[PDB]
Amino acid sequence: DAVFGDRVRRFQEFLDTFTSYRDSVRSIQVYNSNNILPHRIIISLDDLREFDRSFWSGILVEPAYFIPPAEKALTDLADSMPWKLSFKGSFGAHALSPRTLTAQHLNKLVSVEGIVTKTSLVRPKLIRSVHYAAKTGRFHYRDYTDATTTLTTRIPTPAIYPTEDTEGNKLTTEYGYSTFIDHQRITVQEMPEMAPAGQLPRSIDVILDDDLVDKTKPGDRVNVVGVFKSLGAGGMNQSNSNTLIGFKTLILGNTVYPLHARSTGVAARQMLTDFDIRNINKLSKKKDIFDILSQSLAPSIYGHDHIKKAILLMLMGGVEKNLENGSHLRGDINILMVGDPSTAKSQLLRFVLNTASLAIATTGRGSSGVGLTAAVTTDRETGERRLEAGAMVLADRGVVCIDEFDKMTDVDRVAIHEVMEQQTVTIAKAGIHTTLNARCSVIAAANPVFGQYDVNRDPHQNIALPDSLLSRFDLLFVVTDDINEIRDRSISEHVLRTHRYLPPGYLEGEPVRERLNLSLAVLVTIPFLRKYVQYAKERVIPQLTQEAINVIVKNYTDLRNDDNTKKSPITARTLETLIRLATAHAKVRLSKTVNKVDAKVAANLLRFALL
Amino acid sequence: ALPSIQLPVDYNNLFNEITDFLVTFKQKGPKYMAMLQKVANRELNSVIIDLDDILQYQNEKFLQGTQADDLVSAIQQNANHFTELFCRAIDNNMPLPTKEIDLFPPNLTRRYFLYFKPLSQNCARRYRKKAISSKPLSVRQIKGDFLGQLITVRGIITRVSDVKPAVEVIAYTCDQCGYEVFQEVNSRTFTPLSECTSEECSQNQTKGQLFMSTRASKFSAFQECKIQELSQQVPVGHIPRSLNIHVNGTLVRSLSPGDIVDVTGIFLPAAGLLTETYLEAQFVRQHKKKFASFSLTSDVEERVMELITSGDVYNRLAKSIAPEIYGNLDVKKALLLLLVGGVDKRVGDGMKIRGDINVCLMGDPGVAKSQLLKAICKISPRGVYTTGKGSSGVGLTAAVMKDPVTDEMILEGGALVLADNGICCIDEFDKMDESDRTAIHEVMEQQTISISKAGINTTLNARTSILAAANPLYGRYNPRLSPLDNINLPAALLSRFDILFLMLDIPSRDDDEKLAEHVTYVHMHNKQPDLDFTPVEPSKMREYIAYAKTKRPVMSEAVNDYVVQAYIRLRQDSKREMDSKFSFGQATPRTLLGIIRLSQALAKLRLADMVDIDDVEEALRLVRVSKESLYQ
DNA sequence: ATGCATGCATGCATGCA
DNA sequence: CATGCATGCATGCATGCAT
Ligand SMILES: Nc1ncnc2c1ncn2[C@@H]1O[C@H](COP(=O)(O)OP(=O)(O)O)[C@@H](O)[C@H]1O
Ligand SMILES: Nc1ncnc2c1ncn2[C@@H]1O[C@H](COP(=O)(O)OP(=O)(O)O)[C@@H](O)[C@H]1O
Ligand SMILES: [Mg+2]
Ligand SMILES: [Mg+2]
Ligand SMILES: [Zn+2]
Repeated sequence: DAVFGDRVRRFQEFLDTFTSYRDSVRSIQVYNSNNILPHRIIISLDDLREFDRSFWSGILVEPAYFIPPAEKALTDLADSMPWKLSFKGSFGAHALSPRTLTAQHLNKLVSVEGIVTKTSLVRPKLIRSVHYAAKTGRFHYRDYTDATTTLTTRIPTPAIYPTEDTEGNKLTTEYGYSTFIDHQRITVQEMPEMAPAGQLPRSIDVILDDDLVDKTKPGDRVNVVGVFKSLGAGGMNQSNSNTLIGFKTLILGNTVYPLHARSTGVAARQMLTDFDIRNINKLSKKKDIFDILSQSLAPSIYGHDHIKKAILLMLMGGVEKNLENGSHLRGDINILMVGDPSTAKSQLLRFVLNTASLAIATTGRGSSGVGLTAAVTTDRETGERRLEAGAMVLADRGVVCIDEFDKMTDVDRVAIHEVMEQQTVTIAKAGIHTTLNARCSVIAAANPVFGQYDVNRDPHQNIALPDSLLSRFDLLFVVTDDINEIRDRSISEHVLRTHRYLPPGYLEGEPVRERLNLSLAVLVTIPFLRKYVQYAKERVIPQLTQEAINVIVKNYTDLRNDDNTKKSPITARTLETLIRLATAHAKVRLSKTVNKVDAKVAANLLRFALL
Repeated sequence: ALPSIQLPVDYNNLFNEITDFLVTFKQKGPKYMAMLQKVANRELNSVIIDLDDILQYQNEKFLQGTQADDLVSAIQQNANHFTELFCRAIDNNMPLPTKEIDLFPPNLTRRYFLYFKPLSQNCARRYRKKAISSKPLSVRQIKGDFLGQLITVRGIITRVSDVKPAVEVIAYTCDQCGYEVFQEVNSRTFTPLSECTSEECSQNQTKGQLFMSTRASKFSAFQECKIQELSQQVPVGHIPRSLNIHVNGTLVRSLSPGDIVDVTGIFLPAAGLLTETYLEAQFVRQHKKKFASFSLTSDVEERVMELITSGDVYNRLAKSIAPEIYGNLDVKKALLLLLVGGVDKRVGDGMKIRGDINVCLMGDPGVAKSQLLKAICKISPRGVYTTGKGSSGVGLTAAVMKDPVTDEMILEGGALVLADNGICCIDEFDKMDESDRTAIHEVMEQQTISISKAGINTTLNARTSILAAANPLYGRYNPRLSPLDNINLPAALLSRFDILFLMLDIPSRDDDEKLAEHVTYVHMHNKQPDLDFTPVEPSKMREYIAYAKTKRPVMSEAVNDYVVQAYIRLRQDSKREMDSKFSFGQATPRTLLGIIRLSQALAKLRLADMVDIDDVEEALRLVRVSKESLYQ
């Protein structure tokens, strides 16, 4: 009875010392004085460790006797100037996974990372029930509670819905004046990247409510911070129930974070500071910007300067349109490479898979054409025939990297025609008729039909793809391994230079260590490239101008009536391609007008790709 | 136990304002008194309350200066309680049948259904009162905070049940004492009464047995529906969700599968504290009016008159289909004739002939075939869009399924049954399996489907018009090969089309500049270039085509003689080419029927009861120009 | 004239209620 | 666990083209 108040005081003086969280109280409060933000604050456990070790160890080891006091202190501060708490920072040995969670950790605050495997349907929960009595003309109210509402244990109460007033007057429900709170239950499993091969994985349930009720979707990588609890009685109460059962366990979540990985739905994100923005703006002034940002892509590969420029343009992307009637004009860029063996194709696909904010990788004969377009007519537990998302659906607003693209059969290639140009997946099969969004872009690699590019034969004899498919690819590049003497000396020296490199903080001969990269979502280094791309894509939308209009219309007309031979046919789509590329370049310069240089660069790039 | 709390509401003043509104409001005498007079006189089974009327009434009373209450806000927050308040007032001000006819719970006496109509947005802006009931919301934006309120949901209907009886007030009778007992029901299941509870039976030692009386009970009409989200509302990378709807009273049969709608209702709750939810429908609003619901009201006549008197209507209405696509004037004309259609014909004997037009577009890559099927699926009021790959044949015709609401087993229909009385636009026609196209033949010709698999031995009805898109055998066109072999459709399937356009892309330095300028203008400005042409909006165009579809022109003999001569000419001219193997096929009677149908449709678009001869001339010109690219 | 490759059509495996 | 329908994957056969 007295420890509670002492703990309340100790958290009040903890808030008093560190004034950051005080600031973040006026913040979600002055703004609710005209989306109401939710009253949840986040505290760093490192600060709480450096302030008071005993209180820190209590939260980590004995949450049920330390958290409610902190919540009461926080509510008191807010009212003086309820509010709930979330925790971030180091967790020591408490940071576990579904495989390593044992009975030793029950009734402790833990953080668990894994893959979200099964979500539920959000439902409301009754928390206060109001009633009206017309005979007396008065309002009454009842309250309810359950085990999973508070951390401490409270004697069960006899939940009963009132129907008659003490005087006998009949009551009627006032559904609009009652209180309801949302509730979801999810399942977390051990990630495939960490689970041992050939062994069945382990799972754990998590319960979320209120403002944490819908923040992740199945198949995502998640990190949940909450209390590991026990409920019920494993036959103990019963005189004779069984001797082979135990108590039921679950996690009362209070924080959920989505983690970004490779070939996963969640998209990476960084927090941009004033320093980052200033540096980006300063860097964008230099005239060689398109070359600085372009030679820094895969700097361990020699040459391919134009494929690298195309990669950067695809990363930046153009601007799409939506007319009033309801028309849609594509705004993405797609790339195809056809090449000889050992021309650094799969090593550029993997670079894109590793540097793009969201990308999914797929091979050729590997994934069928229903696994890409989401034809997952399946059934759920409720019984509703549902479509399960696919590679191109999950990659909405992302990229798809296709390796061995020539091995994909026609029955599988024809499913991608709609996605590459209409940017939708309309599935109509027994009992189901729906349309999903697939606004993705594609980068694909392939090799000739003869093993190597035969220069004597016509391009159609080598590439061997339909013109329908070839039109949808914006840029098609041909790469050849021609044996030289001057070039071989340079490419050997470069390769041998790469193979002699020591990471900082290592001793020559010491093996290097590898780790998995699970970041927390929300020449120049790679991080700066990501920051630059994010800023440019999120805060720039250029507009066409007459000069670009003239350059594009001249180039298109000249290309259509030509006596040359092209690796791909020329249609109306090419015009749009010229408009896209131009816009992308204007996006790289952080300009709001597609100037003439943009159009000229687009023309040069397309002409190199074709001729 | 059961403490008390204080609230600002007052269910006494509001009932008085309810009566004042209901017997003192005028837009003829009082507005709602007349509606009650119709109800008494047995001409109206439904009374509807417009919240705009209440808002205006209270605004006028504020102008009077006398204090009042915010009735509309009270209804918006707690709407399931005001239904009975209004019913009570309506039962105390009803008149007596001026015409002639040929204690107990109050609902046995009532014969009328009360519905609330949301508060408009224009009225809100007129009187500065942001409206919560007229803000469309997705199935994903409806959370616990909205339980008990009056809201609207925008979506697409997926499944609908069959109207069934639902008992609201069971009645019983006692053969021993003769009393009547009434039981109210507000749950999915119930337990009936067994032994008599009257004064006499109570006093006596022999208590009688009660019996349910079906005729005396208050049976209502119940239906249930499911609504999903539109693809424009789902977030990035998610899957759309669904929601349930209950319909009771005189709204049944107002929702059909596949219709995009705005539905207003009350969000009400249904061992645990968790609860299921549902929307009690109060008012439906369709985004595209069905053609077979048209009436020549004064307003619609005024609107159609301007189009009629504006000279060129055929070109105005053909240039207005996808005004962002340059050229393709004849294609757009044949697609405008697709919407109207011919005139079906029953010969009085056991024979019938269709009246719908089927169209096909075969062309080279990048000629905007798909973007015209996506505009035609949007202009039509009941349009469907499907792609050749994403189809199964069954997925187009039908299969079996079981109804959760009732216990009946039902047959589910595909895209060609959803598009009934509409266009079923099929893209990538060539790439779907030939064993899947063969189910389209019967739909094209007899407008029916015949299923003889297990469990089901029956027929369906599909009055659909097919707009198909396809490509040549090897991508681009090959001038060396014959026109017939270049395409890959059997002769039987070709004959069933009435228009088959060949949109070949032949570069030419002069006309490509025009296309480039049009497209790049469409991108710099978000609208189309021409400043002399003002396209007719989709609503005004749908309204004109609906007016046109009511005609049924006939033909004279002076046109019959021309039709026969043209048919003989074509059917003789065709054999030479067909034998020569540079051709498209061989003319058959279906060509004659297609010419007749195209003439009828052109006659209808002119609002005429007779088919002129300039219509059989326009029809022949279209059928000729259909192939005037192969003769470049 | 023979062999190889590609496309199509027939078969099976799943999944179901 | 047998019956029969709809999806999706796999295989073997036939035809065409090239050497
Ligand atoms: N231009 C190049 N510069 C540096 N290394 C290269 C270059 N081309 C090929 N390599 C090396 O040769 C190997 C070829 O592997 P890969 O990229 O898979 O070939 P492919 O072109 O068939 O995809 C890679 O490991 C890569 O390091
Ligand atoms: N005549 C035209 N006018 C305007 N845009 C056109 C025209 N022809 C082609 N396009 C453009 O080219 C694209 C062709 O896409 P799509 O409709 O898929 O062609 P198809 O279906 O014939 O393969 C469209 O996005 C359209 O904007
Ligand atoms: Mg490779
Ligand atoms: Mg197309
Ligand atoms: Zn009795």
